[PDB]
Amino acid sequence: MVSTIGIVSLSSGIIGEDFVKHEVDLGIQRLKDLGLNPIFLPHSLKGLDFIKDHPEARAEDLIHAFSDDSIDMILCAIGGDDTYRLLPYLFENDQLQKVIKQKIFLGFSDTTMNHLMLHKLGIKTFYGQSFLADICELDKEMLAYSLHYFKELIETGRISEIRPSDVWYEERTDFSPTALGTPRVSHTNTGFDLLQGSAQFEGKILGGCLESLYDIFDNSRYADSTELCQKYKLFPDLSDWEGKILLLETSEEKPKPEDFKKMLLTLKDTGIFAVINGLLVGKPMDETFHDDYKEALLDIIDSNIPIVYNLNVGHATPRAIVPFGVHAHVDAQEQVILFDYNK
Ligand SMILES: Nc1ncnc2c1ncn2[C@@H]1O[C@H](COP(=O)(O)O)[C@@H](O)[C@H]1O
Repeated sequence: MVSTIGIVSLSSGIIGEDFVKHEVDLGIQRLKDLGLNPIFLPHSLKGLDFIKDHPEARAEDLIHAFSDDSIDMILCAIGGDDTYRLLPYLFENDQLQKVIKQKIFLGFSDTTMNHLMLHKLGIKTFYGQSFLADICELDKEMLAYSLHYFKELIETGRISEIRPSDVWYEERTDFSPTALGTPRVSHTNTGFDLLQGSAQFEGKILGGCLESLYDIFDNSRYADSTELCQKYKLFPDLSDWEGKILLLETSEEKPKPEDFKKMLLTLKDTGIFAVINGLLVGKPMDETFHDDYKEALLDIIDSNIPIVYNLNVGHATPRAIVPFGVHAHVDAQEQVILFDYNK
């Protein structure tokens, strides 16, 4: 299915920096070991400062990744917080539209913005893993659960189903060469947690990182985020959201409960909760504010919407891959999400 895999830095430029080189070289070797030919797009390794300063270079890399028929899959390096800045370089003169096609695209976090970009252009994408975060796992092997989904994707171009992991892991405090070959701290995973509504619900999934979506509507982080996202109509129409399942997950920022609440209400203000078929929420990173987020969801989300919490999707580890734009059936009782590529 996949032979050449192209690595893009569309958010932070970290993967080019000396201090992560040991991690990068490890992931490169793993991709090779999986039967892939990993290539870095021309600007992807230019480092933090260059990539921050040149969103146009990022856009160039993405356009090239889609345009180049030899590239079978696009893997995001890592998230960040400013990929919105690519919008004019992708959309002003239909630059991305001109080259766009159905090709595997995988990332999470700030990449949420890019997922919305690609959705706009009619592309089905894949949420929930990145090169640095998953492929460069510092233990001897990739996390088993994560690897299950990655290998499925590269072998079949699809994810058939998601089931909960048996365990979850803490985020590392040490990513230096010293950490090589050392294991993450493990916890028992208690599975999908049906907070409210029906245990069965269906629809195509779209969403990603709550913090990312919030910057569509709240210009605190970047003063022109809302302007750019409005100009380019990045947030889907409510007729588009109608009958979809929204995914939400929280980042390493670990918003305090009152800020989580403010984010959910800001989303509510879009009208999205009136039209969706259900809500999937990832386990918070490190389970930080796990209980508080649960309470906030129960307090705020419209009463008619089913909510499944504690998915192994997002910033906690290990990490499932979630197809976007593919009909899903969620069964909270049986603890499975099944995908139907024909629907
Ligand atoms: N050097 C690193 N190596 C591996 N994972 C990292 C590194 N830096 C950050 N992460 C993790 O990558 C995940 C996604 O980061 P981000 O895309 O920036 O939200 C988070 O859970 C981070 O803790």
